[PDB]
Amino acid sequence: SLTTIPELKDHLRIFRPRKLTLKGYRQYWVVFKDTTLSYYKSQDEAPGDPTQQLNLKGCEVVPDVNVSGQKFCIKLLVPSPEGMSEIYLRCQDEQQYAQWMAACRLASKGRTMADSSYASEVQAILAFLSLQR
Repeated sequence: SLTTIPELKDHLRIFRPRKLTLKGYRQYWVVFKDTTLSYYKSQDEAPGDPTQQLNLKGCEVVPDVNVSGQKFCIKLLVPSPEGMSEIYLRCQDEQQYAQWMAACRLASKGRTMADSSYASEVQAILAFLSLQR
């Protein structure tokens, strides 16, 4: 009948290396559903004007972490028919990094946030971060 699917929605800071127009980290409104990440400039522009969307299934997920430096970065390496796209996500705190990273790591494997091991994945990441500090 009625079902409910989990999503992530928040503002993240994003950098795109190989976009040959100059642009560093911008705060965008970013939404994660199923195994696809979509980022937008503004909330009003959600959901049907995607500045960028990408299916993370099959991609490389590179953690880029320095807890003492308040660096919570996720590097997504997405293959394409014309080479690799890179998408760098910077989160605001440890909780946000844990949710967003758990989601990216599962999605890379084709598993969604509905998979029963997503919660233990978040909590596992939080533990990781908390013990480094």
